[PDB]
Amino acid sequence: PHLLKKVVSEVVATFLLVFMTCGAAGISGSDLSRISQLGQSIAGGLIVTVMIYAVGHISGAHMNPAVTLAFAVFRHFPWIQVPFYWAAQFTGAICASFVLKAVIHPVDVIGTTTPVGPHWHSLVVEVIVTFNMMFVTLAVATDTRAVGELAGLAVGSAVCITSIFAGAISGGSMNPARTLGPALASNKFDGLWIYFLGPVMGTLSGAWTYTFIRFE
Amino acid sequence: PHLLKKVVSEVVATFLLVFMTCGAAGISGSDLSRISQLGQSIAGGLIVTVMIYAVGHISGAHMNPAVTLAFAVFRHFPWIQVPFYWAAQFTGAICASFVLKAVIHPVDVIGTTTPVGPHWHSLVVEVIVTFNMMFVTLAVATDTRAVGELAGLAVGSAVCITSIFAGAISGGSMNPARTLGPALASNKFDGLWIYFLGPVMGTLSGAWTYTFIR
Amino acid sequence: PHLLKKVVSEVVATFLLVFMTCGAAGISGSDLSRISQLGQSIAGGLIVTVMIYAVGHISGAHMNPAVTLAFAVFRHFPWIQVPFYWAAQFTGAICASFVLKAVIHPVDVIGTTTPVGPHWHSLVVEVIVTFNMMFVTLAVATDTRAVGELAGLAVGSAVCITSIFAGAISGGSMNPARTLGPALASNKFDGLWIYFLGPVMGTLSGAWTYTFIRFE
Amino acid sequence: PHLLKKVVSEVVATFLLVFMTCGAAGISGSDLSRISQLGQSIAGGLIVTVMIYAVGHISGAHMNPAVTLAFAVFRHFPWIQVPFYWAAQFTGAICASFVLKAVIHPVDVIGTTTPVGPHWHSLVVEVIVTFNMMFVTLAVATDTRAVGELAGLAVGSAVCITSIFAGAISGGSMNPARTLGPALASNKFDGLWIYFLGPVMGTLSGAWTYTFIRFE
Repeated sequence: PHLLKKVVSEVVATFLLVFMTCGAAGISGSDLSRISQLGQSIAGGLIVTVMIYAVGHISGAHMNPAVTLAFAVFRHFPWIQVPFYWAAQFTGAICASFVLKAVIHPVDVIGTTTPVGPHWHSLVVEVIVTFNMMFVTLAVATDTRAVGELAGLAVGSAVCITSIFAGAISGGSMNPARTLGPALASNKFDGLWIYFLGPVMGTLSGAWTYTFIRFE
Repeated sequence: PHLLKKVVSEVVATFLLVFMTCGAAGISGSDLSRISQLGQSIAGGLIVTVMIYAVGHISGAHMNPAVTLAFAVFRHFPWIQVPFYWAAQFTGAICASFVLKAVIHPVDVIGTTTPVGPHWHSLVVEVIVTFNMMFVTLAVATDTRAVGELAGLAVGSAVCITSIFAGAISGGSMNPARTLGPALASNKFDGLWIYFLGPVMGTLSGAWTYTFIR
Repeated sequence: PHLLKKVVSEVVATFLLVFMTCGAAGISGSDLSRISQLGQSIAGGLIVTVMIYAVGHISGAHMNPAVTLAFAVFRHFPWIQVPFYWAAQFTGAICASFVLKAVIHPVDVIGTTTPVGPHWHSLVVEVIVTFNMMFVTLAVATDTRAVGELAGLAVGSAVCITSIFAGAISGGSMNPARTLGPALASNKFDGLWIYFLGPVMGTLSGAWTYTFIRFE
Repeated sequence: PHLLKKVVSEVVATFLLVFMTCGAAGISGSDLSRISQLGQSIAGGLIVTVMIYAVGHISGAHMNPAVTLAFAVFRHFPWIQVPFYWAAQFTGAICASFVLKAVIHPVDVIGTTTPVGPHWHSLVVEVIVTFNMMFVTLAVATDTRAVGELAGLAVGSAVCITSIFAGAISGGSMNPARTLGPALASNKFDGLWIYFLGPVMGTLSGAWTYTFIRFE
C-alpha cells in the first residue's frame, strides 16, 4: 500500500543515518583530537532527529529492524511491509559503511560496536537503553509513522543518551542494522548475538511497557 | 483515580532516569576517557526530557519525591497518592543503581552525590538550583502533569544546568530518590541530609515563588 | 501598570541567571577539570532559556538593562516601568555573584567579563554579538513579552553562541547587570564601560535592524 | 516583489552567520584553550538555527547561494532574485570575515575551510553532508521561506552535524559563500572548487531526493 516511496525514504534515511553516525565515531575512534568523543554522540543523535523530520511523515523513519518489528507487534504496522523495510534499512546502512571505507582513507575501524568486558553487560544495557528508546518512540509516534517535531526530539534525544552511556558498555547500538554495516567494513564481529537480542528484546519489552500504561 | 498505570510509569521512569543518569556519571567519574564529564551532564538532561515525553502525560513524570511533594502542596495533587509515588520513585531509583553496580561491574561508585567543599555549599546550592528547577517545572506544567514538548525542554535544561554547576559543589542532584539509590548501591551517605533537606526546602520555595508571580 | 509581580519575576530571573552563569563560569575558569569550558557556555545559554519559559509571559524575561531599554525604545514598553525593571536586573545580578562568592569558597573571581588583550576588540564583539541577541529577541517576541517555546530556543541559543565565541574575546556578557554583579563580588572592574556601551549600543542597533525588515 | 527588506535581511544574517561560525572556528582553530573544537561545531549550528528564527519569515534565511539556487530549481523561487541574494550572501560573508580579521588581531586565520586528505575526500563529503542538509531543508520548508520553530531545529541540526563530521574531512562547509568569505580574509584557497561543487552538486541532489518521495 504505497510502499515504494516508503522504502526509498527508508533507504535514503538509513544511509545518511549510518554514513554520519559511524563516520564521526569511526574517525573519532581513531583520533579524538580530530573529532571529539562527546562530538561523536551529539552528531549521532542529531542525525536521528533530522531523519524523523525528513522521512518521518512518509515511511515513519523506522531505520531500525527491531523498531519496524516493534511497530508490527504493537501498533498494527503492515507485516507485509516489515520485510520491505528490514530490507530497506540493512541496505542503506551496509552501503554507507563501505562508502566511508573509501572516504576516510586511513582509518578502518568504522564505528565498531563491540562489547566491553563481560559480553552480557552489553545485553542488559542494550535492552534497558533500547527499551528506553522504544518506550519513548512509542509515546510520541503518530502512526504516519513516527511523525512530528517532538517525535524527532524525543527519539533523537534517547539515542543520544545511548551513545554517551551505553557506548561505554555496549558501544551503544540498539539497531541490528547499524551494527551489521560497520561490522562488515572492518570485519570485526565480536558479540553480534547481543546486537540482535538486546534490541529485539529491548524494543518489544519497552514497547509492551508503554501499551501497558497507555491511557492515563 | 487510575494509579496502577501511574505508579508503573513512575518506577519505569525513575529507573530509566537513574539507570542512565547514574550509569553515565558512574562510568564517567571513573574514566573520563570512557565517558566525557560534559557527556554525563547532557545525559542527565536528555533523560529527564525524554522521560517527560514518555510518562509525562500519564504519571506527570515526577521521578522525584521532592517534587511530588511540591506539587501536592501548591497545585492540588492527591495526598493519598504522594506516599504511593514516594514508593515508586525511591523504588525505581534504588532498583536502578543496583542494576548498575552490576552492569558497570568494576566501577562501584555508582554515580553518587556527595559534597565538595563545606557541606553547606551543597545545601545552599541544592536549594538555589533546586529552587530554580521547580520554578520552571511549575511554569510549564499544564496539570496532566508535566506534559508537552516544551515541558520536557524546560526541565531537561534545568537538570542539565544543575549537573554542570551544582556538580562542582553539591554533585547536583535535587532528587532524594536519585541520591539514595546510588548511595545504597555502593555506599557513602555523606551529606545525605542536604540531599533530603536541600531539595524539600528548594522545591517548595521555588514553587511558592512562581505561584506568587502568577 | 501591574508592575509588582512583574519586577519580582525580574530579580528571581536575574538572580538565577547569574547564580548559574557566573557560578559556573567562576568555578570553571578555576578548575577546568571541575567544570568544562564548553560546559560553561551550554550552562549559560540553557539558563536564559529556562527563565524565558518561567517568567517570559510575566515580565517578558528581560534580565538585561540593554534589553528593557531596547524594548522600551521599539516595541512600546512602559517608561514608567523601565526604571523599576532596570533596578530588578542590576540587583538580582549583584546579589547572585555575592551569593556565589560564598558557595564557591576557594574561587574568588566570581565570573569575570574582562577584556582579552585590546579593549576595543571586546567593545566591537560586545555590540555585534549583542546585535545578534536583540535582533532575534525581537523577531520572536510576542509582547507579553518574550514569550513562548521558540522564544526560549532562539534567545537561549543566541546567548550560547556568545559564550563560546565572545567568551574568547570579551568573556561574553552582553549585559550591564551581569558585568556589575561579578565585578563587585570578584572585585575586578576592567572595561566596565564597554559592558555599558557595548550592550546599550548593541541592543538598540540590533532592534532597529529587525524593525526595519519587518514585512517580507 | 518587496526585495529591499528581503536582501537586507539576507546580508545581516550572512554577516552574523560567518562572524560567529568563523569567529569561533578561527579562535578555536588556534588556541583550543580559548574556544573548544566541539564548541565551534555547536556554535556553527546554533547560529543557523537562530538566523532562521530572525529572517526565516522574511527572506527565508538561505544564507547559501547553493541553497538559494536549490530552491529555485525545485520550489519555484524568483530567478530575478537569485542574483540579488547571491550578491547579498557573497557580500555579507566577505564583509564579516574581514570584520573579524581585525577583531581577533594576533590570530589571523579567520576560520578557513580547507581540505584535509585526498581532495576527492573533501568533495565527496561536501556533497553527502550537503545532500543531507538540503534533503531536510526541503522536508521542513514552509515557503516564506524556511520558516518556523522546527525549521530552525532541523537546519541548524544538519549544520551542526556537518561541522562535527565533515569538519574532520572537508572542513565541513556546504556553502560557497561561506568558503569564499574566510578564504579572502586571510589568503587561503586550497580545494576552493570542492566548496563550489560540494554545495551546488550537493544541495540539488538532496532536494530532488525529497521531491521524489514527496508524498506518503
